[PDB]
Amino acid sequence: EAQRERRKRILDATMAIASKGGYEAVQMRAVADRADVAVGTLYRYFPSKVHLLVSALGREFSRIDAAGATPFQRLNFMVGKLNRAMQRNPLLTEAMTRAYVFADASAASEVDQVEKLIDSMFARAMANGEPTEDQYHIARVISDVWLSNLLAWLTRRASATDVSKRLDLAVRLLIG
Amino acid sequence: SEAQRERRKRILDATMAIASKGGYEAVQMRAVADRADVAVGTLYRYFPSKVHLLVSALGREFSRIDAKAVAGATPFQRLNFMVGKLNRAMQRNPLLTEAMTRAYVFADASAASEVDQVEKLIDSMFARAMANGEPTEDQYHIARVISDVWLSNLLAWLTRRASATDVSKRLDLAVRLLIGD
Repeated sequence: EAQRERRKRILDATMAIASKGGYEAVQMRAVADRADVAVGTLYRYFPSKVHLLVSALGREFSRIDAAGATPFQRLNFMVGKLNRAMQRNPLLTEAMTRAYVFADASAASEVDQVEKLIDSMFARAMANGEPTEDQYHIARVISDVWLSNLLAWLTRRASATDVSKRLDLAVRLLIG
Repeated sequence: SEAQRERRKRILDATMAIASKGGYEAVQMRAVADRADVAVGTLYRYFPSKVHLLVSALGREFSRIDAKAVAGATPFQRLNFMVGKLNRAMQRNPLLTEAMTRAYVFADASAASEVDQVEKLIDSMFARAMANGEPTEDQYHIARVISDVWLSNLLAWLTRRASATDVSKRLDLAVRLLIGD
């Protein structure tokens, strides 16, 4: 109940800083200072800003975790919520997307944890009860369309609304 | 001119060779101009960056493939065959895949045109293969979804969070989920 408080303050600081100044504002020194932790402690829990941002994203997803007749409607509702959230936080989205661009093997765990989460959130959105294999697969496809189009967005070759459009199109092609 | 097409051809040939042999890092303007036997300035003129070079070369590749028979009986089979071939080519050339992947991740606004152009080529290929002729709008959309799956999983592979095998499997999965028959 003490390491939990530390992790809490740390991911809090991470989220606030990323929200206020984007990826470039997320420095280990800055986060450590804002979270009132030893820098070494921060590095001991999160070896980089990628780990920080991805863990933060994960926590936010698990918190979002805690509406429709057909799987199409329920999933479109889920995608709609997350999409609204994305558009409501441009700089945070920049931070997360950049984090996923720079995420390598060293962040594997932290990334996997997010996958399992968001995929589950999609799968369980589609399924009445335990989700099927195909529904998990569909979730992963959704996430991939999301990430690719976010890659276009980050480099200013597409807008957030373009991302939204592509996602809706994908949902419809998959389970429409 | 006619010499224009020749210059461009040698340039993209050099791009392909260098990228395939030494990956993204190897593709430097002076090296390409050197191997292609052109002036650095004319290179910079026709292709402003290594992103332009790589994306343009990929475009030409898909143009050639589209140019040059037992074919699939369904959209699913034809697209599965297509993706299959491209996938084997991908596994046979990890460094070329690395160069192209980095090219598309690092592609910015100043290349936004070229990207889109090649985006139209690739997709069209897929779409036409699905239709075995004039594609529907939805088949173009499916082409784009396939490309997105490809790019994301290549982003995973690039950063050693996934294998080439995983990329291939994800593509097969996407194909079946989208037009399985």
